[PDB]
Formats: sequence, C-alpha cells, structure tokens
Amino acid sequence: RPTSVEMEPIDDSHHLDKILLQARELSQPIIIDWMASWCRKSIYLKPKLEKLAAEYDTKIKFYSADVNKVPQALVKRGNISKMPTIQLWKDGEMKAEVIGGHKAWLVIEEVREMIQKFV
Amino acid sequence: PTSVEMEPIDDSHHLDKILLQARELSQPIIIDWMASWCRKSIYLKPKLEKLAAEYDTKIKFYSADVNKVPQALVKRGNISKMPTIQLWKDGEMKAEVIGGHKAWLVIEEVREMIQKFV
Repeated sequence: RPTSVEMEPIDDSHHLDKILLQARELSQPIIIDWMASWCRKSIYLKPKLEKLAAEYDTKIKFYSADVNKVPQALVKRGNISKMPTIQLWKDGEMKAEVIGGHKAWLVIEEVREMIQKFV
Repeated sequence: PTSVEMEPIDDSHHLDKILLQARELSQPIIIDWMASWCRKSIYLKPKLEKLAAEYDTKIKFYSADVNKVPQALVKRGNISKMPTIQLWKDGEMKAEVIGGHKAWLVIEEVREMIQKFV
C-alpha cells in the first residue's frame, strides 16, 4: 500500500462524464476536490487529501478540478458556492460535499466521515 | 467623491471596448483581477473604490472576477497569483501589483504604479 496517492486532474466536462461511467462500472464512488491554484487555501490542503486517498486505494478514486484552469462548463458541474469544496459522487451524481475554510486536519476528518457514509 | 465604484468586466469583447475607449481619452486603466470564491480578494474592494475616487476623471478602475467571467477573459490577464491589480495603457498590460500584502501597503504600491504611467 502507498503512503500517498496523487489526485488525478479533471480537464473538462467530457473527462468528468467518462470518469463517472468508469466508476459506475466499478460500482464505486469518486472524490472530487474542487480547488483553486491561485487561492493559497486550496494548494495546501492537496497533500493532506493525497495521504487520505492512499488509505482508500482500489476502493475510491480521488480527482482534482482546478477552477482557475478548467473551462466554466466543468466549473458549472460543481455547483460551487464556497472554496475549497470536496465532493463525493456515485452513480453519475453528486451525493455529498465538505467545504474547507477550517484547519486542514478537521476538513480531512469531515471528508473521512463522508467516505465512510457512502463506501 | 469619497468612493467611486469599480465597473465589472463581463468578457473579452467588453475588455476590447474598454481598451479602445481609454486609448481615445489617452488614459491608463486599472483592472482588479479578483476571485469571489477566495476571501483574500474581496476584502480590498472598498479601499480600491476609495482610491478610484482620488483619480476620478484621470484613471478608470475595473474589476474582473476569475470565478464568474469566461476563461477567454481570464487568459488576457496572464494571472499567476491572486488578487492582481494591473495597469493597462495603449491596449496592453503595462504593470501589476500582486495584492498578497496588507491593504495600506497594496494601496501605496497601486499609487506608485499609477504615478509611473499617468
């Protein structure tokens, strides 16, 4: 088992559609970390999430979506109000989400609870 | 006036119109590139509007929210860090103040940038 699993970026809406199909085939949920590379609070939570992704290897794949680099069409699929936003998706839809803004380790413990509720 | 409100830039077409307008007046413009989903970007707005009043009829101030506008507009700013307060003149970016410091300091650096190109 690895100590860290890097999150795979999502490039566009088409890439999001493919990812959701691949997961449905596996009957697994996915995690989407909607982050913003020009906003400091999103670039620092990333390694904490990668540690959490390693604990769930072959059970839940983790992805990132940078709102500062992807088209507004993809950004729109996130229904973003505050940032960062970590969502759990299953069967082609958004099931739950955690909002950042708290200290990174409390955010991670909220994401862990969300995962346990749907894995 | 005490404070002049910054006009949002909706898209690239709007930006092109603004640059042509400013060129006719032989004036620079300020673009405040900010991110509404990032708190460190919105907290500076009243002080920039208070500064926009110090330069009323001399330099127009505009804002651009990277979290709301088309990516085509965002691309024009050639942004690396946020917020970024840029000075534009003769249809191009002339300089910038990366606003990741205390308000009083960011405002003095914007005054310095304006003085250099007005």
